[PDB]
Amino acid sequence: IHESSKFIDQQFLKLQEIPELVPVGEMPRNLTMTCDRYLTNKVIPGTRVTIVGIYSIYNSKSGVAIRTPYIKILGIQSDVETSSIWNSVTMFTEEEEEEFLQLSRNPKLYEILTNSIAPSIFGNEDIKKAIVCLLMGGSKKILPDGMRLRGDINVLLLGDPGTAKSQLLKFVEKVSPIAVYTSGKGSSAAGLTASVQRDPMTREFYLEGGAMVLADGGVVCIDEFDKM
Amino acid sequence: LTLESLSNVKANSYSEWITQPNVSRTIARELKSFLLEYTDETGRSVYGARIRTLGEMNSESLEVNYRHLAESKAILALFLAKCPEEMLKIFDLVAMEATELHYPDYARIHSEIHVRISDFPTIYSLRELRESNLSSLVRVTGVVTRRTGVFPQLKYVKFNCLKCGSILGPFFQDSNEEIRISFCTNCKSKGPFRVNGEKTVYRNYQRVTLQEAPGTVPPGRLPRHREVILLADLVDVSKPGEEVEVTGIYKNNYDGNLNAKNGFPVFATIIEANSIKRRVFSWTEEEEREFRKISRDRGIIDKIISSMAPSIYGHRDIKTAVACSLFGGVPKNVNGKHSIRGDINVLLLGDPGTAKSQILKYVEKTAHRAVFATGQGASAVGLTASVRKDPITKEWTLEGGALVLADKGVCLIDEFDKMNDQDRTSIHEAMEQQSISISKAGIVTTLQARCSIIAAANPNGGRYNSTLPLAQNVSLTEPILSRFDILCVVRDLVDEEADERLATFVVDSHVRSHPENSPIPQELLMKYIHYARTKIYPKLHQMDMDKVSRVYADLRRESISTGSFPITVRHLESILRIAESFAKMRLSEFVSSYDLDRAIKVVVDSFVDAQKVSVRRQLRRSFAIYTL
Amino acid sequence: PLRDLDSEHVSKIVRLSGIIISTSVLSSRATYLSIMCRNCRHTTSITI
Amino acid sequence: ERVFQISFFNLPTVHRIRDIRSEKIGSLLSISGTVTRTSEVRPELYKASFTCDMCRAIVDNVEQSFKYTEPTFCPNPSCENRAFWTLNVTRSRFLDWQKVRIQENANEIPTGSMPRTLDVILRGDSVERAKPGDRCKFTGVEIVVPDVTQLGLPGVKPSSTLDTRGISKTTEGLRSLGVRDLTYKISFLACHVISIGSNIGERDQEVFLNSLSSDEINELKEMVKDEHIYDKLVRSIAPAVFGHEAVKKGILLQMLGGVHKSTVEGIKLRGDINICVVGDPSTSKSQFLKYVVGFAPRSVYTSGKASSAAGLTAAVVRDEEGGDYTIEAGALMLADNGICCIDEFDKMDISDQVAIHEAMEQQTISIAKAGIHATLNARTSILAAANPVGGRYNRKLSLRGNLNMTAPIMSRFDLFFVILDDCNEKIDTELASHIVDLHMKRDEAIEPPFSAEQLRRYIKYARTFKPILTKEARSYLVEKYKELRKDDAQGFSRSSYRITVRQLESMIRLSEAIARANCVDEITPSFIAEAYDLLRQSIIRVDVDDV
Ligand SMILES: Nc1ncnc2c1ncn2[C@@H]1O[C@H](COP(=O)(O)OP(=O)(O)OP(O)(O)=S)[C@@H](O)[C@H]1O
Ligand SMILES: Nc1ncnc2c1ncn2[C@@H]1O[C@H](COP(=O)(O)OP(=O)(O)OP(O)(O)=S)[C@@H](O)[C@H]1O
Ligand SMILES: Nc1ncnc2c1ncn2[C@@H]1O[C@H](COP(=O)(O)OP(=O)(O)OP(O)(O)=S)[C@@H](O)[C@H]1O
Ligand SMILES: [Mg+2]
Ligand SMILES: [Mg+2]
Ligand SMILES: [Mg+2]
Ligand SMILES: [Zn+2]
Ligand SMILES: [Zn+2]
Ligand SMILES: [Zn+2]
Repeated sequence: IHESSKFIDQQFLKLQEIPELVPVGEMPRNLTMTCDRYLTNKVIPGTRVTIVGIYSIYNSKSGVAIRTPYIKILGIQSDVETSSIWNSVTMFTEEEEEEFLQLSRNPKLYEILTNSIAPSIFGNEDIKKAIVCLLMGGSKKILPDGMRLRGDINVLLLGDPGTAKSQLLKFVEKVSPIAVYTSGKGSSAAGLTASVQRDPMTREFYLEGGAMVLADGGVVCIDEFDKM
Repeated sequence: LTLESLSNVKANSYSEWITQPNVSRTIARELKSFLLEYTDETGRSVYGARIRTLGEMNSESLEVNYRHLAESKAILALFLAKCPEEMLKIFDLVAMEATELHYPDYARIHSEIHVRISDFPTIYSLRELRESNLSSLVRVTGVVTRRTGVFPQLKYVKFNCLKCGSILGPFFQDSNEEIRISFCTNCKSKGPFRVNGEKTVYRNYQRVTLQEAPGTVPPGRLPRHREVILLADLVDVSKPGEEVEVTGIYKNNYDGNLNAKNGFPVFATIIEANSIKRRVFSWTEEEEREFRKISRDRGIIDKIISSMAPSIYGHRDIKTAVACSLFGGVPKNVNGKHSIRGDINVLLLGDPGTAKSQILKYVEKTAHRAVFATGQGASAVGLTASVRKDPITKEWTLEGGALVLADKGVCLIDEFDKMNDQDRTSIHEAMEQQSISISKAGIVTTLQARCSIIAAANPNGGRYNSTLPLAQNVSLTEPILSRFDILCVVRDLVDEEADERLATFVVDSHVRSHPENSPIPQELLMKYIHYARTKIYPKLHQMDMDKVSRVYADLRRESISTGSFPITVRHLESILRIAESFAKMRLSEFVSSYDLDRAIKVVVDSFVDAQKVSVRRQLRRSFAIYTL
Repeated sequence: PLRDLDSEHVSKIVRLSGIIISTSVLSSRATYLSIMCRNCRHTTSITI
Repeated sequence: ERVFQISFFNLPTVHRIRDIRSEKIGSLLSISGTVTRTSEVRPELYKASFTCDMCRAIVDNVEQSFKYTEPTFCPNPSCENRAFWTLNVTRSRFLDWQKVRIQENANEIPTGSMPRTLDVILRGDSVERAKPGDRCKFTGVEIVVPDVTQLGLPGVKPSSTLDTRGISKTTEGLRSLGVRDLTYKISFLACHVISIGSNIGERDQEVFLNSLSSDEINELKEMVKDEHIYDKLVRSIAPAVFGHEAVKKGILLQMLGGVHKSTVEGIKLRGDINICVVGDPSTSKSQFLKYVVGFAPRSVYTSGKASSAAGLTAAVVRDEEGGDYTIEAGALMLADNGICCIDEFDKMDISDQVAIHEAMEQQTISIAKAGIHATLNARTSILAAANPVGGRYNRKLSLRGNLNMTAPIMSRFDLFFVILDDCNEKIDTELASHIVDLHMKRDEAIEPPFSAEQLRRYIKYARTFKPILTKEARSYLVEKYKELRKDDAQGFSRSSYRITVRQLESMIRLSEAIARANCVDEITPSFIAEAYDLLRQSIIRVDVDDV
């Protein structure tokens, strides 16, 4: 009787070993994992995790008495947390609010925030001011006629090689709450802009990736902007 | 009974004779006697020492030489060779009792001792296995080609009854076929019983494809292959692509309804491995003090340069570059925000026939983690990370590529000039951020690619032009060219005496290689390089500031005067990084002034050799003080 | 490490690090289910 | 009790694969064909051992006739049931079993049809006497094998229904019968295998010399004893081709080859000699390759455009839509320790050129497709014929400019023979007379100093020798390389391609081949001088326009 029955959710995960430490002539090995209740939908594919769980057995219908191993997930810990819109947090503690307001009353806030931008890069103070203005951004608009005017700033840095432009890009990528560092032709296997491909399991259109959609509400640092 | 009575066989077959209880008791008694009082007439019992060693090392593997058992009890050797299964089981029981005699508590920790038969006299190749070798001990050489993951196989099977719930006693699972029970001994029923994996004991299982080594295959024939089954202690001992020699029982695999495609009752054969012998960067305290002793001498670095690529003659500068790349500097991250790369990238640009590929294979042999890739070829690991679906396994695999796979190692790229666009973008991302980002098939992540890169390239048109600079002599663009710290240009210029020495070297190597006929030893150098890479971590101090900053400003003005492509800050960074690698060659915690001068020399020599000859004539005279 | 998992770790708590390829869709399992006999009309509850 | 195999051979008539008919099923026959695939040696259940389930008592020596059978006699009187039995492979008896696939010979194929294969099965001592890539004559019995693929074919497929006429039945109640289809295909079960020559008509020297009789070994000794043996060998190669003595020398040295040396560090020095022939159209470049494939054993002939990457090296093929994948040897494997002849190497695309230079550099073929991983041997000399860009050979460009093939291809060819078409009266007159005389006189216009069979015998005798460099020969090699590089220095761009260390290694290989030609164990500086002369005349000068 389904109307009086209680159900929960269950998820299957597939975990591979770290591809950095794999023998060159071997396909990397993976394990199937089962989680349930509040352990489901806690991770996204691609993140690096530490799994506590029961190494256990199932028989799947190559050896007369052979069994396929799997992991009963009991807890999930994430080593690093990726930055996105849905992974962003907007709640703030009260002491952090007091500290942020106390910082803003400093009349030398412009100088400290320009000096804190890449302290290891000598010179280029106006570029550091540009970086601060880039990081703050402007006021977004929703006008009554429906057309919107953007508040985000675009800064181009072109010049001779060996002048810490790439280092400034890397620092902006490291300091931003959401940021993607990419080249003009994209990444090794991560495309630029927006890539719509078919789902590998259902053959249906979905947004696979791209630097400008993964970094919505953030900064894309595009090195080598000319080759594109 | 006696050994002479054991020689006479009363049953129809050997297995039926050995299965008899009094015969098996006689076999066990004689095996125990051989295990106890065998000596090599040197006053020492070797097998008691082996038992004590496996007891103190907490190992379940006992290595028993076949020649010792053959000279001691030859009838036991013949019996083991003809019917190895129950004999190996009996000798496992005998060895278990023997190690229980030395260690009374060894039963509760292991309860299983495996006997690994070594030095079997006859050696078979995989193509001469026949009907007579079935259910017998064979010894076959071969290359491990592919292997499966480690799986749990039932060993001490415990069942539960579905009526009363009682968990039944452990039943031993042989590797031949599945075991089953039909009686409960509690509720006296023949109904369904279920295996529970919580109380069942398991052993490790692996499948390894063994292929005939191509050097031993007959000319027109294909190399044969077999499936080798590896038990609990033999898993993960043979990596793919290596030559091993496996002893085991050559038995017949069972399949349901035989093979319908053939129309004949054709069986498949497997080799259950009893033992594996292979036909490591671990240093001891004696190795450490040897490293220190060979560290204090003054001219060790040149000796290190003398030890790189013994088969390559006369190319000293590129040997220095590869030696510096193999040792490397240290990567640093000042206050977390600003990261400085610590490994040297070397670009060997040369005309055909200058033995760059031989040096690349030397780095493959020497380095701890060397990953080889090529642009034009296909039978190699790619430089691009991907998420790929196996057509047969029907599972996804995330491959990091050669750059991710060579993390904290070295990546050896052959034919760097003719890569496609995707590999070029992967290479640029690998040298830019030392990371590779993937967004494919729902996987969005980044992978560390902290890999030193040694590349080999050919000039445009197949011949280097001295009048034209290096930028227009290659297909590489400026951003991918400037990331290399050392730009070693080798040209096969005509020289009478140099060709004389090169010809004599090559002809002598050819003569010494005929089958009818000061450098550091390599096996010490490999561990020396690993030790220096993983323990030294040099640091350079503050009063060496006044010289490198002086020479940088001195040479930037000369580069302006000659009108070449400019010297930027990364040239100073490469000078400092190569200087910190020269400190790791000496096993020194600090960078000396001589290391700084030598790094300045090698960077200046790399910079002036990439110039147009009109720039070169001015630059060699301008930088004569630092080149020396 | 994932390659060091042996048969001695079976039905034991292990800690292992790695990366995740795919997360499947959420299947629906039953915690409390009420059942009724087809003709006997006997009502029973199973809590799993 | 041992198994006795009766082998019949030397039948009066040898039939083709297409002459196999259904009236000869179960009869003694002798067929011939080219082996394309071979299987692993496997055990076949000959005398099975069975335990009855109720008896728990075993019976032995049960004859197995093709398909798997179980006896219903049950001589133990404990039970009353016959169908239920269990097979024990431990004490059962087996036989050797191999299934080799053969194909129609090239001359036996009809006018428009493709060759049809046949799975011929070898048992007992005849196993592994068949090798992929050679012509074999199989004597045996034409047997019949169950086939499932004939389900959808047109025509009335025969079936076997159980006859129910003498069975008493009652309509008590509480009508199924066992009927099976009889669909079959023709196979061959061979008892004797003999390998005829893949040509139109064992490394140690002692085992080869015991094979020959007294008259043939006397012929070999008198042929070796000749002081002009090298000139006879050169003029005896490709007698249909007029002129081109250098190409004949290169082909002879390619057939002889050099020794294979393995360095202590582990690298292997290549002993195979690769020849590339480039030049004007209608310069008899394909005639050399046709002669080599029709003369040299273990040689295959390939077209550049009709070839494929899987066809040249190795292919992974799926049979009957099953889970099993098999390896079929490519052209480089059927020519293992032989010569692979490739016309129109320029017409070959880039991917196949990459796949073939991988096997040229590594001497191996690596397979990772599907679930199959393997490393196969490809120790094969390559004889390639290529046309320049634009058809005509541009004299004003270099060798690399005229050829579109990649630099890894170019660096591994020891000899490049550029043949130029020049219109002179007496050469054209003699060539036309030779060609029309050939057309008029059939075989009478061909008069080589040595016949094909004795030439092959001399090649096989000479390949056993392993030449050794002497003390003066090394210095002569060094001086020859130095003066070749000095010639490059004084020529600058005038040389077609520059002498490098690879040319020194090719000089050593050619000297070893020449020392094999004269049947000696030590290399004489005269052989070094001849090899240097051949390699120097291989390279031609480029003409530059006057300024
Ligand atoms: N003013 C500077 N202060 C500190 N480090 C600097 C400075 N200028 C250059 N560098 C360093 O010099 C090296 C050159 O790298 P980058 O200048 O960041 O590359 P980039 O030339 O800006 O980008 P390109 O044009 O694509 S190579 C880096 O290690 C920088 O940290
Ligand atoms: N300095 C040298 N010392 C020893 N052997 C050498 C030297 N230079 C060339 N050789 C030999 O010459 C051959 C050159 O082979 P490769 O290393 O493949 O050439 P390469 O440097 O890779 O250039 P490619 O492949 O034509 S672009 C090998 O047999 C080398 O052993
Ligand atoms: N020197 C020669 N001796 C004998 N026959 C020759 C000679 N040159 C040409 N021929 C004949 O002329 C024809 C040339 O055919 P091919 O050997 O195919 O020419 P080719 O040199 O291969 O040029 P391509 O690449 O096919 S356009 C054949 O019928 C040869 O028998
Ligand atoms: Mg940059
Ligand atoms: Mg090379
Ligand atoms: Mg032709
Ligand atoms: Zn029970
Ligand atoms: Zn009911
Ligand atoms: Zn019975």
